[PDB]
Amino acid sequence: SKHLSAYLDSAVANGPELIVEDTGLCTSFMLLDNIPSAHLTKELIGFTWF
Amino acid sequence: VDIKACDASITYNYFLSVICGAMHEGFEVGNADAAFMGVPSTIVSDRRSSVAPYSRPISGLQTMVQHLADLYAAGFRYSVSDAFSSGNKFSFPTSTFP
Amino acid sequence: MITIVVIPTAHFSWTDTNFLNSVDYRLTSQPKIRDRFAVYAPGWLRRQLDEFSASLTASELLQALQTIPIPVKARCLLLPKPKRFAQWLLDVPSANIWHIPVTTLRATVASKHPSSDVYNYIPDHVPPSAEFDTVTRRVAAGRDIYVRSTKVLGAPLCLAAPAKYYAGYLSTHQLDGVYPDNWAPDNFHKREFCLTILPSLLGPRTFLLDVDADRDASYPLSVLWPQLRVLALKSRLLLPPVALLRRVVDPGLKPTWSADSDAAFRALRLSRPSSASKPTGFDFSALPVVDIICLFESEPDDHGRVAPGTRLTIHSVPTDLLTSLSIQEGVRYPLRQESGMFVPWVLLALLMSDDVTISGTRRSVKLETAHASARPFVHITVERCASARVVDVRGSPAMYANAVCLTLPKGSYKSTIIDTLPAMFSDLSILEQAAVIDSDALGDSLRPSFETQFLERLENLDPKLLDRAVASILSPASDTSDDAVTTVLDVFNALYREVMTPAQRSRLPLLTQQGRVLAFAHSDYELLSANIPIQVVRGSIPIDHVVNLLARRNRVGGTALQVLLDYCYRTQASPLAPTPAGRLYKQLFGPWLMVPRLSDPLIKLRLVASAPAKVLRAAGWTIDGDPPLEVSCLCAYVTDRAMAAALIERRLDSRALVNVGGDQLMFVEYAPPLPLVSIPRTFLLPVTYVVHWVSPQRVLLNGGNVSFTSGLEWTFDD
Repeated sequence: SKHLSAYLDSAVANGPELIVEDTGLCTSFMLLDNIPSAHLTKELIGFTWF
Repeated sequence: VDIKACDASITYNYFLSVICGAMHEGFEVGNADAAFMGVPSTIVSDRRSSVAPYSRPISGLQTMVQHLADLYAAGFRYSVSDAFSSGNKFSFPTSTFP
Repeated sequence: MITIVVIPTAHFSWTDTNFLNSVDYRLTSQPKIRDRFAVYAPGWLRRQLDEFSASLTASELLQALQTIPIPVKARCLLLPKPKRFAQWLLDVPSANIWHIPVTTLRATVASKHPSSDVYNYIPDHVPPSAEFDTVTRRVAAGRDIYVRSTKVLGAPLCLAAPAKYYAGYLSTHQLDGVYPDNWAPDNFHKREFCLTILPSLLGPRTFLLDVDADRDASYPLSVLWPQLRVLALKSRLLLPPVALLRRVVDPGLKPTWSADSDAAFRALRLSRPSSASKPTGFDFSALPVVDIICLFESEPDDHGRVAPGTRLTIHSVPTDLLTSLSIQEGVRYPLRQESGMFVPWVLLALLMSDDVTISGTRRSVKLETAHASARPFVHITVERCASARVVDVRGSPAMYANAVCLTLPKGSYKSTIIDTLPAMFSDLSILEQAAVIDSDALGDSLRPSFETQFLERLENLDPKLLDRAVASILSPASDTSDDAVTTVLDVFNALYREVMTPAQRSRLPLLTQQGRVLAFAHSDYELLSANIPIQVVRGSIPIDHVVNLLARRNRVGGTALQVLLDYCYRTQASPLAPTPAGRLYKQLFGPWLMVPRLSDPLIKLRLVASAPAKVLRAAGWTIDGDPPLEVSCLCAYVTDRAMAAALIERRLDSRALVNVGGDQLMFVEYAPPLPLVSIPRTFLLPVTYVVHWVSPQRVLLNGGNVSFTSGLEWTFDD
């Protein structure tokens, strides 16, 4: 606020950065592992498969 | 009326800084690329905007101011070599205008 | 042959063996890489640009240069004045390749006013009534050009005829300047890539290199940077430096087809196996630095998960600092110490850096390093080196070997760099703590300390006024709040002017006239008001000091006097653009950090100044032996004894005004100030140094105080 800025001729001589291209996956949401599964080794063997 | 010591009272911390800024801003109206007295235009970083800093050219006049302000802020560095005294030359800086 | 046009950055190293290194030193790591590049960028063109810089606008200059082919095959052939020039076509008749009549030639020899006729009708003759572009247009033709002036641009300029005609028509230095062009040509080779400082039409096979740093302000073509950048931007032609390392060029980061996980990319692995027995056993003026992107993270949640965190960019941290500390990429180091402060090495990285910004945008941030922020960071990981280049250090922030004063706001971490860093080595002489001057020294000198006296005066005011002042200073929106703060400022100014100035002025030799002094101050005014001939550098650190000093509780004031003093000093400081303090630190400590990387031992030096025994005895000193005494003013280090001896024959034009009291407090003064750039860049100096007798056993009794003058002479020692 109150950042009064004067118009400058050279300042506007930059042009916006229009060309931005992505080769990754067009997504914005992620699946997560919020609570990890337990590693059973003595009892309940086989109920989990990593 | 008369200033008590105008030479000793003109200084950078109050006076010259204001003048340097005004002159540098006052020269903005003009071709950014126009050498003056053999001093070419140069690129300087503008940091007025914390969100959008950048660098832009400035005319030779402004380049002169850039150095001139630097010199004034550094203060004049005199070297005394009085002959009446004996073997006592030295140098010390001061803000006193020439 | 793809071409990359290059514009040098702020402190681009020019005298480097290879221009290539200053671009990005990673390109030199592998033979398989360095063989893919040509450079061009000839010196003769460099000199021409240096001259014409003051006479052409950016648009004109770009318009003129852009058409020139890569290897300039043409030459500018200067013609001598007609009276001189005409004789050439008869000294060798076959040299009259235009076949100007003999009658006209000797008519010119006879005339009091030899006309331009000898030039007239000679094809491609350029009269002084010509313009820059006229030359450039002919340059595209590749054939040599005949000119009548030295101020020309685009092609190497050499004499057409032997020097005898131009002599008298021109003078020695002028006659000298054309010698490399007289035998100018050298070949240019068809590798995969060729860098160039010469601009060109940006296109499918020409690219603009983007380094993400400010240009060299002194470099004459930096003015072209905006126009070039925007044209490249609008067509997606910028190249980040990392792209050069890939086998095939593409503008981008994290490409699909490449993981960019290779030893070539890792800039931290700086290696120097090769050698050439060259005089630069080391060039301690060239310093490799890196820009790095680091990820910061806080404590994990109750189930071991962790927040996404934030990544910041640190600019131009010297690489040897990281290497010597065995820092490695992709390792999540702990960030916080036992007491919650930062681990020392991180602080060093911040201190010696130039700037810290958010990784993506270009917003600079001052990092906090205390208990202020919630969910504070506890882990740090360096991810990749955005850039890695060598930079020239010689005499950049500071100019004189005598001393230099750095101004920093109160609460900076100067203690860390001056104590922990040399202590982290403690094996090679870096400095003497007796020579560094803490900014608080003079304030501690008064019998009641300056802080105590200020406190004692201050309490006389009403507490509410003080309370209002402190709150206003903290609250950023509290504009001025004149009453409360101004009253305090008056007390501060009145006291400081009254007591501090004479006390400061009474320590003049202590600040400057020692061996080599490094000093700190809270404001340049502290020195200017006392007339102390020492260069002052207005530094700044990329960390929030206000919060930092808010954590220091064991002081005379209850953390409130500190902020008051901080504001007073900042108010007292002169308004000017301050520089990053890291640059000064790089100039001082940088070269030392490269010592462990060296392969061969060092060699000590000094420039002892003599002292006649007559004045010493006349001053009541008891001294054995007739030979004049000598005193070491400053020690230096090299490693190639051969060239070092070869460079020791210079006679410095700077006298020394030695002064010493009976208490053996010894002082030195150079009547012509000794500039750092005068030191050959193969040398190496300690950060601070203390003058001392080379052989204290020579003296047997200190008489009265002594002063004398002598010359200076670099010499070996054993």
